[PDB]
Amino acid sequence: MEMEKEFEQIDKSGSWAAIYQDIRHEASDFPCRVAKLPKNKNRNRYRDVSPFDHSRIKLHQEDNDYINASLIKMEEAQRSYILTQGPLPNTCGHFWEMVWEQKSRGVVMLNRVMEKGSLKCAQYWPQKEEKEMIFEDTNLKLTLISEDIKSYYTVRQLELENLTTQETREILHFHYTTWPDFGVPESPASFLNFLFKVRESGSLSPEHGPVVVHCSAGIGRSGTFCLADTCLLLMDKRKDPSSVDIKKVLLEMRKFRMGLIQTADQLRFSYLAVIEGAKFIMGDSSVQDQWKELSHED
Ligand SMILES: CCc1cc(C)nn1-c1ccc(N)cc1
Repeated sequence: MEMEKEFEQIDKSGSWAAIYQDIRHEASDFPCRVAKLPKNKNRNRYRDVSPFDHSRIKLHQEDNDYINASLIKMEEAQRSYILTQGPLPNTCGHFWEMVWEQKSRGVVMLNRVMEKGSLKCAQYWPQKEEKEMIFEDTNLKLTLISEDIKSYYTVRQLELENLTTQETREILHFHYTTWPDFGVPESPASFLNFLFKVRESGSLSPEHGPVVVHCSAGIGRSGTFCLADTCLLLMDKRKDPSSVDIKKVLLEMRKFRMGLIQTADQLRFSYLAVIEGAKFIMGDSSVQDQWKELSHED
């Protein structure tokens, strides 16, 4: 059964919430004892979003190795991702330490620093070339080299320098800037064009460490990115769009980080993204359309 026919049935029955709640009941639960240590309270944005001990990323420092970040290892798809919360004002150094140590080439950001009048993450990268950031706690310097601001996303080139060695590396920052404040995008076209730009950059290739993906909590919008990417990889590897079950893939990813996909709307969106991405790859350009009637509803 094509995913598209499954989607039509779920939409007809209105059963997105039911299917989502079934995934939540079936999801793994593993300990997160390190995350819950008192000394780590100020390293977590939310008390109920924690990395599992088995898959947490460890910082390579002796002081405190903890960061709210998880390694998602998709063995059949042969890709890995690090899912993390948006950095806090006191964890921006830790975030770039992670990027350095894990050898990541790309960072993928799916939120705005400010949304609905609230701080969703710290301003952890420089906005101006001439005003570089120094993270004194982890001995890193970060400079903005260039940016390309497009309608639905921005791509930045950053230089990250290890001040202990003076080694430098180029990091690509892929920033999806147009996720709505409420709900999900009506069409996945722009999010798929984003995804494909990330892939085109080389950042997801096996010569690099895992891409770092975040939103505010690092489970909801972040989960949609990783889920859509891996489902598309599996469709290509099995040479059968129809053998991939997105609910099974999501449950597999939830072995590595709790909570991935946080609403029924996000689950529907991830399905739409994978369907429309597969259709685009197979020759359908119309799924990039977002033609709308003339309206002035605002
Ligand atoms: C050999 C490639 C492989 C297998 C698995 C499970 N992950 N990766 C991988 C792929 C790409 C990146 N950027 C990082 C890691």
